[PDB]
Amino acid sequence: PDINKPQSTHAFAMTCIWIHLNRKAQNDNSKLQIPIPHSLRLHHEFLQQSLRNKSLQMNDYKIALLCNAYSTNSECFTLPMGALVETIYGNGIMRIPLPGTNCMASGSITPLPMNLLDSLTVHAKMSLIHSIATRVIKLAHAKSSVALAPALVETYSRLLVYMEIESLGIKGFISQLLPTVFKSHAWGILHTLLEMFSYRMHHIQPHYRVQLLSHLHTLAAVAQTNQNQLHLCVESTALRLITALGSSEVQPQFTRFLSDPKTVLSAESEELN
Amino acid sequence: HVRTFADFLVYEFSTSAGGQQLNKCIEILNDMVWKYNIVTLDRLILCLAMRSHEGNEAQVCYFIIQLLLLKPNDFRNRVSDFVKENSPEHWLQNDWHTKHMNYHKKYPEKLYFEGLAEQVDPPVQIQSPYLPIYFGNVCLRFLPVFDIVIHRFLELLPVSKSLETLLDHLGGLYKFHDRPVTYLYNTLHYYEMHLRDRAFLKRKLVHAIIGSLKDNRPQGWCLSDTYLKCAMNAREENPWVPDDTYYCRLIGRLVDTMAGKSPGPFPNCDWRFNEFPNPAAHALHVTCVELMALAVSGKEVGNALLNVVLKSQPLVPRENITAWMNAIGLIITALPEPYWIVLHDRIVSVISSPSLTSETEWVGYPFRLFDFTACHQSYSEMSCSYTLALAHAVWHHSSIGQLSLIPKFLTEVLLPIVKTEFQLLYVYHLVGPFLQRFQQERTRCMIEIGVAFYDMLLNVDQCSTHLNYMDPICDFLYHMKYMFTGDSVKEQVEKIICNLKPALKLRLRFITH
Amino acid sequence: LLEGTMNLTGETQSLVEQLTMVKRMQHIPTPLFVLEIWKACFVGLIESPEGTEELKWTAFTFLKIPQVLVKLKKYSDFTEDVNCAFEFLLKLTPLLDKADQRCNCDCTNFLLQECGKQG
Repeated sequence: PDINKPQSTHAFAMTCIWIHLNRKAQNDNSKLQIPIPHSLRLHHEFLQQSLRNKSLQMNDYKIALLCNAYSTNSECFTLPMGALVETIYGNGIMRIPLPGTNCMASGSITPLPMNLLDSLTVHAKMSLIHSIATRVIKLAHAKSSVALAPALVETYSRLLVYMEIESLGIKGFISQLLPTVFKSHAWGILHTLLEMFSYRMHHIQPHYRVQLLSHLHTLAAVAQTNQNQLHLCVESTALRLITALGSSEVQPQFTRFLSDPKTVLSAESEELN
Repeated sequence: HVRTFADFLVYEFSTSAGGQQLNKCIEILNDMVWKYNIVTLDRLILCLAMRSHEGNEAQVCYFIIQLLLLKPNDFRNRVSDFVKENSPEHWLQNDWHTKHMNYHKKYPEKLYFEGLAEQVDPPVQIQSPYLPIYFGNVCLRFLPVFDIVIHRFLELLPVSKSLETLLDHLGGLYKFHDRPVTYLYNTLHYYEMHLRDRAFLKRKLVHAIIGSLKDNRPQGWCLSDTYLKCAMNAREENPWVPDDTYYCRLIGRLVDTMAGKSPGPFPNCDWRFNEFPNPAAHALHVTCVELMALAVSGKEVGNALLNVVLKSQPLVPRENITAWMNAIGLIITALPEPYWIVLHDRIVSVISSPSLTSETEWVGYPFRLFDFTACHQSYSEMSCSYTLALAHAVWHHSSIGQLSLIPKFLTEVLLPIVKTEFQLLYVYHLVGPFLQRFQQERTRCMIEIGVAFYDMLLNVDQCSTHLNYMDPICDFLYHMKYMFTGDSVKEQVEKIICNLKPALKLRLRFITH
Repeated sequence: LLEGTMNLTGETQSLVEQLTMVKRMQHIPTPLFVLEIWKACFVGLIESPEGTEELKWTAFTFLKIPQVLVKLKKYSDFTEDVNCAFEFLLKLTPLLDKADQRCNCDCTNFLLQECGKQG
């Protein structure tokens, strides 16, 4: 069928299923070999010749087709994965000027839309999230003064919505990436994460919210938050989260932190409490 | 620092003579906040509004906020441009960064005392590099302070017109509010005492919030057609009092949304990026907001909601009424106290009906008279079955805070009224099933209900010649003793037991141990 | 309900003898008997669909059963039993209201006048 329709991706899904099973035939190939079904080979003919061609882009959904077909491969997935990555990253293409002084970002400004983002599979999704996390932590450890590409931060915001990935998503991010970015002492990536927290999510579970608020008080108090932008960001997020708490969830949430109330409230600012 | 200055400013304005001095003071305040950018406006207004003054000082600070917001043309020429060149839906577009560039180059923002640096006569330049800003501006940083100052203005009586003009000039800021409906619900449910008498202010508030976001969202997302047609117009000393059809329509929309319909009374949305996880929650909140904002007092609204199902009303088909009971209970439990408090008076009225006290024509089981499932056949006798069903439904969907108000009502109002055995059976059927919840959450209520039941039994026994259903009563008391109360209600029981008729004493020996 | 559904044209003697036989088979008080008869007639009337069946049901329940009651009087004290059954029936307000609103008239008054005509 035609490629422009997202439902046709569902149509190709069974084909990709077979590919994955053949990938499980990569090891122990001498046991239980299952031949190709009769009608699937015509469909299978298209994907391989698509793989051989070197003209692949988001105009059609063949990039997502390749990702779904070869996510479980270490050599066939690397070409589509990169092909998305430099497009949403702008690997040195240009230095676009952000508002204010000394703010330089990459030239990529177009992220993946919802239809394309929802045309992928869970494994390709987590691989992309892991790749994005690795490069952003790499930038944080390299002490880069260059602001990250706007397209990739929009993609970062759009990839945390999915509820099925909380094992790899918000929990892992808050537990690991935020303390490591804080310990890297960059405060640029830290500011981007803080502003993303502020205006780019709606559904966050209450214990994640209270943990994030405790993190803000920890980071807010020490680590010389005397710069105007940092305190404004921290001040803004301290009021945005507090004023958005649910009515019937605060009671079962704060009863967990009764022993040490100092971690959920500030000392310098009376406005917060 | 800023709070002390805020206190000083209000004290100064409490001592500042009205006239040209006030105008120049508000102009120079505007100049400091923005022409030199010493402090962002939001922090200064939050510090001004976080004061605990008494008397005229509160009015002075409120009026200073009013003059700092609307008088200044410069503040206005930014929010209008922002709301004209941006939309709340961000996930559906890919050209936001350049629009941000255009808006920010139209009005540069200074956060490192830039404007204060340039105005210094010696050349002062800032060299500290900034940090990446992708979403920040003064309007979005000011929005929560705007909500909180709306709350502060509602806390005080003579500043209603300032609220009206503030809304009429800055209603556009709420196009980008993430959860406006819940904010309205909490604000209207929290300030009901201060808003029962000022219907015009409440109408203005709800109208401004709904009309702020009447373009992006599809038609008929929050308000019904009849309310948007009749009550939307300005009042003329004849507020639009509705008939029962309006309430029937609201309850029907909720049961159709919750039951599941392919077309649906509410247009579908992407729940991933909204504030309401489910269509049912969204429907409940908007229905509560629309019903609570009327100019009619709570008693009549609650009585009409109950009479939707009590009185013989078409448009409510049979064999589907349990869903209507469900919708009524869910709606009435979220409303404030004056609305749902009418159920006690309804129970008091039905317990005094002649069919329970004198007309005892039905000699058979009253047990099947109170079984509402008997509605399968045409045995809906009187309001007794319907009121019993609503009491069960309302108390099921209520929290322990609402249920804790029951024992005082039981021991104060119903105690001197029950004389015959049918009324005793009615109150047993009414109270029995919720002893589980009471024992789970509040044991004192359990003690009170047990002693009230024993006292009621003694009163009926003293004032009645004989009891034809003593065996079910004894079985129920034994079940209560061996399941819920244990052996905690002991001391107060022997005095009541010792004064009863000898047959009851013979059949209640084991209660005392 | 079964008699009113199919064999509305049958002779009332069979219906009367069947009703008396059922009354003798299981001990039934007279007010309960009459109340059950009236309630069955009304509930059969309400559920009838629009058409000639509604007319047939109305004709049955407002013409035929008075002769059944008259024959019960003749074969058999009955007057106060009928009054007691009627005061039981009058307690049911929603059933009477639905029957009244379906036929667009106060059917209780017409039924009372018709039974008064029979004495």
